[PDB]
Amino acid sequence: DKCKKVYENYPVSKCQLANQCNYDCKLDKHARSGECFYDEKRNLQCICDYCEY
Repeated sequence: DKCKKVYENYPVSKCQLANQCNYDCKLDKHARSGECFYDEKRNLQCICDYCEY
């Protein structure tokens, strides 16, 4: 939680690529590893991680 931050304002099919997630997040949310997960909406939620993951 403290090291995790969900950005529902940035779920993109492009995120389907664990590569785009961290790269794009770094550019947008400055996330360290930008990790995306699948929610109930079957959408890719961009969860910025800080060190812990």
